[PDB]
Amino acid sequence: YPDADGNDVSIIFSGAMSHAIFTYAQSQWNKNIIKLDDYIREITLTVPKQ
Amino acid sequence: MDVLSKGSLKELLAHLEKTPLEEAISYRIGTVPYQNVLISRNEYYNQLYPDTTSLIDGVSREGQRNVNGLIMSIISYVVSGSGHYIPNIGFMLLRRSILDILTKHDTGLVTNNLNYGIIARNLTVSKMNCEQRKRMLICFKLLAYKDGNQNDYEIYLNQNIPLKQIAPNFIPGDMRTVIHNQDQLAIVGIPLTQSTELSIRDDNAKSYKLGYVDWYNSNSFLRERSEFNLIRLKDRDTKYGKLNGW
Amino acid sequence: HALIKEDLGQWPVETGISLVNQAGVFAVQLANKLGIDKPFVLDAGSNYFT
Amino acid sequence: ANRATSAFLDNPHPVGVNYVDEGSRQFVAVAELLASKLIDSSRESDESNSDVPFVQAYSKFADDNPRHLRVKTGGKMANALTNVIRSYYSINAPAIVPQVEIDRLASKATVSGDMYNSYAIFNSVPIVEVLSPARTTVSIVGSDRADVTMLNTGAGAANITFNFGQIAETVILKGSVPFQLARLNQPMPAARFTYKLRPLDGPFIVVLPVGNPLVISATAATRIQVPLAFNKALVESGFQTAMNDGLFDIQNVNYYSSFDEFIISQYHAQDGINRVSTCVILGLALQAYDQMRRALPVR
Amino acid sequence: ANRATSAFLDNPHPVGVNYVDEGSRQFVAVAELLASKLIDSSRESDESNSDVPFVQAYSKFADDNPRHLRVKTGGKMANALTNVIRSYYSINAPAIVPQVEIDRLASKATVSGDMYNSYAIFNSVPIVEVLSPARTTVSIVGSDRADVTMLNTGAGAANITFNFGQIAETVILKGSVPFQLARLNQPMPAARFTYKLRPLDGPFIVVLPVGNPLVISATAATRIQVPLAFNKALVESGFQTAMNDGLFDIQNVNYYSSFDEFIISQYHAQDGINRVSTCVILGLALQAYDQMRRALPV
Amino acid sequence: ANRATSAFLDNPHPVGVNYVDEGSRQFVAVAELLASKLIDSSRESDESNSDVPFVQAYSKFADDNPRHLRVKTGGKMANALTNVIRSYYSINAPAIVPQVEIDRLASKATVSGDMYNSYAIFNSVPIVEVLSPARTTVSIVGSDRADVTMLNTGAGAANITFNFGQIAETVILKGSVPFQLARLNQPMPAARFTYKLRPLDGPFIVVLPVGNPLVISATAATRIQVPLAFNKALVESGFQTAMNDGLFDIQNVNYYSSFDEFIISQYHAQDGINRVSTCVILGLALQAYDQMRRALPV
Repeated sequence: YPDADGNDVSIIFSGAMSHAIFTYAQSQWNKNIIKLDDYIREITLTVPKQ
Repeated sequence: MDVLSKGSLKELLAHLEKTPLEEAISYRIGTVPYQNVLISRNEYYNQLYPDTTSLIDGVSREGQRNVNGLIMSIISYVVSGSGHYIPNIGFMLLRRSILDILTKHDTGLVTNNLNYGIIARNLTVSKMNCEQRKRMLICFKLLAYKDGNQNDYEIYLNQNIPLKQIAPNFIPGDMRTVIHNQDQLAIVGIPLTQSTELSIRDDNAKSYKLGYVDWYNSNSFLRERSEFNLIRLKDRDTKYGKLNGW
Repeated sequence: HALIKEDLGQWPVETGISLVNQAGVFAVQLANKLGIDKPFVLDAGSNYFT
Repeated sequence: ANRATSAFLDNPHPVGVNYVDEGSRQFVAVAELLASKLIDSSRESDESNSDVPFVQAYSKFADDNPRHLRVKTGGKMANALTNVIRSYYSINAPAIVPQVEIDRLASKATVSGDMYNSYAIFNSVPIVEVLSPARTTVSIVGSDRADVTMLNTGAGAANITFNFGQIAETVILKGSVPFQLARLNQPMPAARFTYKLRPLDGPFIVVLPVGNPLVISATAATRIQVPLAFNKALVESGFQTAMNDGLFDIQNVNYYSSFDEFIISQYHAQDGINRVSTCVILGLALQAYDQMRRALPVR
Repeated sequence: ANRATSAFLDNPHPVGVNYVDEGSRQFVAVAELLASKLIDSSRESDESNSDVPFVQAYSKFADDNPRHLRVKTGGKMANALTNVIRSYYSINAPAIVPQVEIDRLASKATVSGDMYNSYAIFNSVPIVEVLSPARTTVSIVGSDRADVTMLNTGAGAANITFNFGQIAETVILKGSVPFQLARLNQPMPAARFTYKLRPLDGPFIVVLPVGNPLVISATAATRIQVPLAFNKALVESGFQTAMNDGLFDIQNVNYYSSFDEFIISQYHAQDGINRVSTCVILGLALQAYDQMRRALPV
Repeated sequence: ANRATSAFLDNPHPVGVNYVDEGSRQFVAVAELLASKLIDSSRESDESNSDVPFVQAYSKFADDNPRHLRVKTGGKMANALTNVIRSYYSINAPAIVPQVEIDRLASKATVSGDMYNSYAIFNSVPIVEVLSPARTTVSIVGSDRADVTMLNTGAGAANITFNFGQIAETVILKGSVPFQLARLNQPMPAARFTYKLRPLDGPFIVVLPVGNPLVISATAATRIQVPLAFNKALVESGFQTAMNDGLFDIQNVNYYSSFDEFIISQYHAQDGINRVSTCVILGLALQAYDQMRRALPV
């Protein structure tokens, strides 16, 4: 089923540690996935004003 | 933020025709307009910095429910980017555009008794730059020609010689004047360091200046998501219920 | 009778040797088996039937 | 009859009505998170003898790379936070921070702005009204632990009425000597040393003998909903820093010894249930303020 | 002669006798450890955009997964923790939790420590008795900082006897004006402002001149053996929550303002050495109750 | 005319002058850092089901591996930290620890002994003097919240002068009943419950009406520069632990209830600025001591 942000949520029967380990890893990688506009802002702070 | 980037009389007039009155007004109480306050500017001084609040700061303030209050809110939006808190304006007025409030008789608002000298004092025209004064005079001229008080506009200009020097050279009825106008009314624009200014007006204005570069790119997608399946509010068709208190 | 079992494999551990050391070595193997050691985004919105 | 009340509950000044929406709550939450990262980066910089951890944290906070000739005060985020703190304290404080700034600063991090995840316990004891007859003298001293000294001069034993309000959850009374306490229209039990009372239960009558002065020590505990990042030690330290720096020097306002008294005094107002929500937001801002100044020292 | 004692030192009620063995002690340590991981996980989930750390922390703590519709009760661990706190306070508490359930919950984690590994300092000042002559009046008010107000209205100077017990390590006495204090049957020294005493040195005599009243402020420090995970800030807040939630409303029990007062009162009683062992276990349980409740309010 | 003063502000004893240089300051910073790792090693041991994390932490702190037949003491750093704390309290205490030993222990971890990169708030209210006329009784009780009891037995109203020193930043006064207070040569305002005032402004006059006693509660806040690793809760516990262990037991010194009173009393001396720097370094050493002794009781 779809979520509010447009992501797809899959509800399945699965194990406990398999769910915990896999979903935690998703959170860690997603912490470092950012929009291109935010990346440009980060780049601009590390270069001279021109 | 969009109203401040317009640098021509054509673009400013086009924006006002598209923008409804809802974005000119605000829904936040704010504080009393004129008041001597101490503000914290720790980048410069350890002591609190004295200043006076006004209606030109880009911060909402309380406004009365009258035509004078509505006019003041519209002008503040044009010259500062933020309006004022006028309680319970009504659906009929909010759906009309800013220009129609200024230049049309079908809005249901009487503006024949407006006093231009009092409005300028209430808007603190003394602490305005060249661009802001020009925008205020554009709104004054539009109201003057709408109600036929073109003479009173000239009397006000004659009493204030500095404003007469920088007055706009367009006639509201004619279109050749708008097409050939060469004024520069832009306040915000792409160039400034991320620093703090002493005055409330200067600090708030610089906040708009620093946020314009980011707003130029981020507003497109976020806006389109909001009104993907939404009916436009401007001149929305309705049963024409009533106009209360005006 | 019926039951549900989560099969994550069998990972023996020696008592004398340090448990944290063995757990860390097994963690690298488990992450490789689950395919979550390298940056990834889950793409599981297409596997459905109507 | 004579009336005595706690000093800190007298005439609480109105609090700010601005910067209380969802966007402003996010801005305070973002500031608190980023202020904490600043103080951790300052410890790492001292340990490693490098400016790399501090430069990264200051850039995320002030959106401006530190410079030698200028002065590091936190940038635009510090300016907004300090002036917003003033607005919460009193209505007479101005609102000068525009909302383009608040929305821009609220987007620097992802945090839930909800201020009702958790709870906290505040120890200020509210004694709204103590009523004594003509022959007795009553004195109330204290905020965290209230000491009530009563002396009876008249011929017979007197009845003293205690009113602890309706907001405090529990109140524990202790006496220097055993004393008799009961409810309205209830039999008096035998003299005991300590009583546990519910302020909602009703006014309490204390039988005061004529012999020697009786001192009653009161301690209270009340529950107020706070965000999960709330820390009382940091909030209290932030409160004193704001008072010392002069952020609370507004006309026609009341001054309090600690944040404990401020929130409880505001709670007991006519519309206190709405004033506490603003105070909790001010508490989070003060905690952000504390962490920020300790990381960037100015003498 | 007149006798004045501290209010919180009067009649300590008997403390419960169940759930004090090695297995039950292990359960409190595990509950404290698991609750700490719960509150730390809740903060990270709020800081981040995803709720994985809280889901795992609650699953371990409650033996079931969180649900958006059902309320987060805390599981059987929360239920067992609540009931053992009731039993520890008074001997009249029910104490009907099965021991097999306690052992099952204690096997969730393992703890490398005991309840005597460390120590903590408790600031309540014990004033067992203050003995005064016929004409003087003495009033004792306060637990964290005792304030003894003495006034002499007789012909000449009187002698006030102070008994601080034998349990406290050091007591510091400060006076509004300089005063003289000495041990029993010893010469008196010149007047000073502050005295430092060892309560085991013996009863102390104070010279009270005739005139303006003298107020003496007493601060004491006591050392009690506690586990290394002990935290007075968390225990004190947990004590208040337990009182507000009504875990201590039992008949024929005494009520104290702070856990510091509760543990000192039990220590200053006959068989008080055996009582502090159960009070320390109760203190660690209150630490788990605080962290669990702040993460899962109900 | 009588005068009254706070008890804790009387006769501050001189502090030590050794172990203040950069190398000794870095020794205290290293000791605090390594002692903190000792406490956290307990939680690591619980999670790891083994004592290896504790053994690593103690080996770095003591240069020797832990033994089962020996009581863990901390070795050279524990001995150095204990003796250094003694020297800080009094100038009569010997400086036993050699410089070479200090430099060797300071090289264990990388720190900067900067004690001026942060601040702290100290709540001891200084009342240097309270001047009252005849037929007026004034009593000052308390150190963190000072209560001043005032009685006017005279015929008319009396004027009482307050002097809060020149160091405290703010003082808030709350009275039992509304009272009048104003600076010298200023008119009096309407009676109010609460006054906020800066002690630097000048001596304050309070009008005492004839009748029931008037009690004023004073709360003060002072800012003192401290290192970023400063923690008031740990410093306060370390002060009580050191006093119990007898580290402050030396002739011709004064005894204070808390570290809050000690530092403020020294700051109000003849030249209090000279002693503030040493007192803060003593605070960091005490914070290291509390952590070290709680992990390794002896």
